[PDB]
Amino acid sequence: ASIFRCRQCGQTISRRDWLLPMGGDHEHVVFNPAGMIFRVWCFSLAQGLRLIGAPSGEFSWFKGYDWTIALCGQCGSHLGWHYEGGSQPQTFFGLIKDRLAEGPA
Ligand SMILES: O=C1CC[C@H](CS(=O)(=O)c2ccccc2)C(=O)N1
Ligand SMILES: [Zn+2]
Repeated sequence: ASIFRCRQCGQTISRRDWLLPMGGDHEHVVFNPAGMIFRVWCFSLAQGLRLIGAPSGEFSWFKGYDWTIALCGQCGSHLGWHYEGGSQPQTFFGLIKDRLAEGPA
């Protein structure tokens, strides 16, 4: 259990090796303005995503970061967000834990 794939289609997304403890934890439980709760895992790196639109700072869960919606590049499932425009690090991924499947390389 070291690779993360899209739960809907099996697209390769990320690795346990690429987890990032942002503010001391890789897990952040957050809500959007529509009151939806997400258990977000922070990754330094991800692949197989498609980033939609241009970055926004509105309602960012991470101070100093703008977000873009990250879809599965294969099936279009909403897997989380790319964060940019910040510092240490400049960029990272917040992926919704329950939309990933963990398994062998
Ligand atoms: O750090 C973040 C990521 C984005 C998220 C909003 S969202 O991606 O849920 C969304 C997008 C467009 C219309 C409604 C809601 C949020 O509140 N905070
Ligand atoms: Zn997918």
